[PDB]
Amino acid sequence: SMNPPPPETSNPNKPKRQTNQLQYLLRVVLKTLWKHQFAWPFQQPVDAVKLNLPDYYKIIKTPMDMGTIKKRLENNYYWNAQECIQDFNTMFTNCYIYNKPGDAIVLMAEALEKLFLQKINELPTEE
Amino acid sequence: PNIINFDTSLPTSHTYLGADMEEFHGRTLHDDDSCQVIPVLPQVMMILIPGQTLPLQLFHPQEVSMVRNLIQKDRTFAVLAYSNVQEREAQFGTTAEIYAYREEQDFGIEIVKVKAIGRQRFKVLELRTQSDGIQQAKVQILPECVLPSTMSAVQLESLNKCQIFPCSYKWWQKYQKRKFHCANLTSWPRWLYSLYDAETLMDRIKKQLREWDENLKDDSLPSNPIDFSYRVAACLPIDDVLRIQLLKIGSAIQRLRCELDIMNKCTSLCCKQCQETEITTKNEIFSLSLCGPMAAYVNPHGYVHETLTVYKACNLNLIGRPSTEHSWFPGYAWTVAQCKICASHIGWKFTATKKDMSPQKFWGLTRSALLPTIP
Amino acid sequence: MSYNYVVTAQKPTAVNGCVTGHFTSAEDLNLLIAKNTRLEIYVVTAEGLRPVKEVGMYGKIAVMELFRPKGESKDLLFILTAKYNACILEYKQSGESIDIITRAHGNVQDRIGRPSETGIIGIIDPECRMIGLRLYDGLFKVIPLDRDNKELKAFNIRLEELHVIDVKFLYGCQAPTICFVYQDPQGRHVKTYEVSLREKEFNKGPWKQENVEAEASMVIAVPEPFGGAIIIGQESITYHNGDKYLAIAPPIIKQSTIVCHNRVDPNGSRYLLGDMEGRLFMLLLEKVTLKDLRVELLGETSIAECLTYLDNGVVFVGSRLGDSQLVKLNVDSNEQGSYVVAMETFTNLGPIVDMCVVDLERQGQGQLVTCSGAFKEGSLRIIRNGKLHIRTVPLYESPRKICYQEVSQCFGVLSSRIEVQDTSGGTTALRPSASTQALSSSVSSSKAPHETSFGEEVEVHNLLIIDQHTFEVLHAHQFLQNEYALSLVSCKLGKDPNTYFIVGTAMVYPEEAEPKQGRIVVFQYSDGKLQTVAEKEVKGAVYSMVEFNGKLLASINSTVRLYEWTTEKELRTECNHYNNIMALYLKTKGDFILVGDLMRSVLLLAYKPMEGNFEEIARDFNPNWMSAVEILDDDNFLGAENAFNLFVCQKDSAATTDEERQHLQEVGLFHLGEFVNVFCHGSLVMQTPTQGSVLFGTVNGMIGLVTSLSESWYNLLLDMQNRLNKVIKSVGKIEHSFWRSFHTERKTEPATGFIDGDLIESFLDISRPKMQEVVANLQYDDGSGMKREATADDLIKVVEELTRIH
Ligand SMILES: [Zn+2]
Repeated sequence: SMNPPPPETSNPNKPKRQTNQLQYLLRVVLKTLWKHQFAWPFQQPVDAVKLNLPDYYKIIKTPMDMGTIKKRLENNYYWNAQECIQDFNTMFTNCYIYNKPGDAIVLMAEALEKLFLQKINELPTEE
Repeated sequence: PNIINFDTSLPTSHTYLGADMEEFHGRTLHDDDSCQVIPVLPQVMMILIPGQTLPLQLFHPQEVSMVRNLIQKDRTFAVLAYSNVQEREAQFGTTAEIYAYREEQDFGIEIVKVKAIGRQRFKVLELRTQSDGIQQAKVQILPECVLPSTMSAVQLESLNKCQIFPCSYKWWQKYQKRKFHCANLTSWPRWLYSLYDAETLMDRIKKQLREWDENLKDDSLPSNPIDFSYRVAACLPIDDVLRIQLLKIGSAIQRLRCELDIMNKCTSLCCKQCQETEITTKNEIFSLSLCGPMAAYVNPHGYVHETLTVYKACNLNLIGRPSTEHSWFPGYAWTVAQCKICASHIGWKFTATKKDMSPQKFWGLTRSALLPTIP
Repeated sequence: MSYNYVVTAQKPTAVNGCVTGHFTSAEDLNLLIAKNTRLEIYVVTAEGLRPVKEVGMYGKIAVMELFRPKGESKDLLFILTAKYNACILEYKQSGESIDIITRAHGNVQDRIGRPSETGIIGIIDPECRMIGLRLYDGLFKVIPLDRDNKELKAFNIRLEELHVIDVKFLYGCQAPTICFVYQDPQGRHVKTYEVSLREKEFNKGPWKQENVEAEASMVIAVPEPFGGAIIIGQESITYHNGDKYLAIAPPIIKQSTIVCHNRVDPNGSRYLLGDMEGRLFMLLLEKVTLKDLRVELLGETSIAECLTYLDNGVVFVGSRLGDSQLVKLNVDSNEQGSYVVAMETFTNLGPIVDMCVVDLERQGQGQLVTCSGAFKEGSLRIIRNGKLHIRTVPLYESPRKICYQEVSQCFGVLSSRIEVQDTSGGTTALRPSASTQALSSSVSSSKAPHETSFGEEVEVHNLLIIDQHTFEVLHAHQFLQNEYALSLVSCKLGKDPNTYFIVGTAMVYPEEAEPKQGRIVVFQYSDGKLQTVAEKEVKGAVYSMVEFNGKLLASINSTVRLYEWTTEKELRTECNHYNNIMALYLKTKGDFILVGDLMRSVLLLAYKPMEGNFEEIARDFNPNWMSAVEILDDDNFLGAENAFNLFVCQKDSAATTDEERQHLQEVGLFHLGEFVNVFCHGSLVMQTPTQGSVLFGTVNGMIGLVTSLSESWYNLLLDMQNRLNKVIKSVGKIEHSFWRSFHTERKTEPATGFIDGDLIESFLDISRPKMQEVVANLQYDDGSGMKREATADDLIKVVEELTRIH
């Protein structure tokens, strides 16, 4: 029952900038994936205490959720869009790995990842 | 208590299921005692009652393929009433005819939202799991055993001209003394056959239902005794075992009798897991949907909960902030409700968004978590 | 797997319809009487009547009308049965061998249609052009009366007026015209139609619709030269004939609703009317067109089910609730102010609601004491075989229950009389009954918003202790206000050697649908006075009580409770049993207890003396209205149900599976034709192929006996019935298997596990050639194990042994 503290969202030493890619990801991709009706399990970090999953964090070594991504985008933690895309794919990969294929949460993650990949090809070049 | 200005048609519309669906006006009704082979949905663990509107949200490719198959044929699927659902043990059930469907694109995966209605009770004869995984069921339809007037056998040939009738309890005493007169020819009196008459029990249940639903009995309640009994059973907050025992009843007279007996006895609703924590009372039950105070609803997860709307609810803790996302009652926000002792999920406290609305706050409890109790 | 034998010990005595005409001959005057499943023909003489023929049919006579089409010498008889078997019959007499030949027959039952609330309504056109049948709502069936219609083909016509109350064919019209009273949301109306045979439809009538009385019940077709139709309700007797519109409102008929009528003068100048309470009025029509209507109270007859005017001024009154009457109508009132004088009384044992078997005179010669009749026609009937001697004790109040007490040499009878609200404050009796003329009479002690009304009826229940020898109302104890007596037992309980009358009651109130309060009261009778010994309150109605091994088994709504008799003379609860149904029927046998609901819900429990409570053995649920239950034996339980039917259920003690040990197999079904009421153990013959004897009473006065047979005897009797159905002609040619088939409108099955005794006992009536034909190639006497051939004398001896059980 570790339930490790959620990933850090703000870093005062880290520089703050609002590139075109990051503000697009925050104002388009994250808003769309947040107002979706399959997004509630990823709005919050996996509370392994409630769900009684003592093996989630022992298998998932790099946890991630869309709420952490939101709090990182709002604090300008990201320097480039590669970090945000890596975090999104890390969340999707953790959800795929821990569960068995064909489960409900797996299909919801597949839906969200398909929408994310069809919304990420619309990536405008930096200003 | 308070007054209401919500306009209740929206609960029945299930506006949370996207936009306007593709409505079907046809009706497929099979004959009595006719054994049909019907597919069974996998993720439906509900004891459906005829007439009860059932919403569904399915996204499994297996589920969507079966739905596309059924839309092309007769739009009828079986809903098993499981005695022990941990092993899919079914003996009774109720058919459900689809009347609205909507597949949604610009969406991650292929998903279909459906509104169906219960049709015909049935007994389960054979449950066969295909190589696909989806299961079929060979199934005998159960007939509606409506019995004739209990005095038509005794009836005097000369009194046949007095069997048509052109301060309510005076009228009911007149009705009793005029209809069941020939009871003096039997070993039992008139007030005993009044307990087994259809209209007397219907009026008693109407008196009991005027407490909850403020809609007049002129149009909202059905006229047929069988339809009336089914409409009453659709909104009876009882556990699964008693709902099974109620669906077993074929004769509508015994259905109405057991319904009024339950309404007389069960006064308090406690938590099912606690068994010793009063959640609410029958007096606080008020109707917010046209279907009644308790109606079935579906969430984005895909689960179907039988929500009963009450004015007050005791012994409950509140979890989470209010949220209007996929709210079953438009204009209100829900908040998770746990039991005060076992923390089991009991329902949701629905609070109004606009301040002009009424009621400003009510409760919607799921039927699966409640248990009726007599003091 | 039932093996049962039912036999009729008393043919039905109730009269459910009668007519007059010229059936046997044109010069004769014939009176035809219907007794449910019996038809009686008489020739009217100046003496009174003369019995010429009595026949039995395979159907309950619902419609019975006489008519003569243009071309016949004498009248023909149309008859419809409860199973919708229609037949037109003719009389034939050659010397002494009389035969009722079938002129036409047919099954007119449609494939679809809900039976109407007014029942079967069969009428005939004056010019004999068609026969009209009202069976289903919104469907009028027509049978054209032509010389070729031998299968009785009928066609349906649609009605816009769904709820039809009554209908009659009008007199004096070119086209066959019907006049009927119907109801719509606007009120009750009368309307006429013209039935077309070319178009098979309806045309507008000779006069448009009228808005009549809200309680317009009866319609009378007036013959020429008057014409038109009379509409009679509770408060107005109007008349319509084209433009002729006459209306009266005589207050003399406001005291009771008129039910039946009959035509006196063939031209339609005088009519007899009978109300519910039995009053007989005269309706006079005064004279090209009608002048005025007048109602004059002739007198007081029995509660008339039907009326008919013979001749000489003699009238016959058929009554189901009481004895049938032959009366005389004088032209001058007597001393009491009546025009009616009784001439003769015909016995009518219906309705039988309870009875008991006693060894009265001879020890062994059993006699049956039955509570018969209702209202002023109520009575006690003492029946013993000599064909059957019957003693009548009229009580002038409705009886309900009855039992016998041997040590006190008396009978306990539950009765109820009707009283009206007093003008000041109380109740007043309409007539002095047995409860208001007893040698001693007391009331009970003790343990009501919106009280009384303006002149409404109320029931008052009494327990009457009556001597077995003199039949004088010894004691008439009255119960409490707003109380209904249900059960009655006479027994000894505990170590107390005193025999007690135990009565169960129920507090019935206008606001309470189901009674939540009741009493169990224990009386003792001695020295010509009744003292209330014990009283115990319960939370419901005490529908029935039973003596159970020195204890008292009572039913209180949905509860079965056992009471012990303490030394302090108080009822002490031992063990309860809570069920899913309200225990209406209670029966016992040793340690088995049988519980029955109104909707055929059967339960069988067993008492556990070492454990001290009740344990569920078996049960069965098949929704159908019931009436009476009886325990045949350990594994056989008999009952009656809707549509005049009997059934027998079996259990399986050993059996195989615990899930199926708790089920009752429907091993026997049968269609009786009489609504059964109360079964009871006993036998009327001096004290074998049979084992057991249970008598049963019915509504139309019929009394029967049920007994148990073996396997070989059951198979032999089934073969005998199958053989006798072929050679015996049926009145109207109705199939015997179609008559004895369990006929409910929800399901129709053949009869199994039951041997009809009336068919087996008619074996001796036919001639010897038919005997040698029926016994031909039998050899189903599998009693020895192999085949035993049969002869005629063997079967004659066997049948005469089967006639020596009743
Ligand atoms: Zn709880």
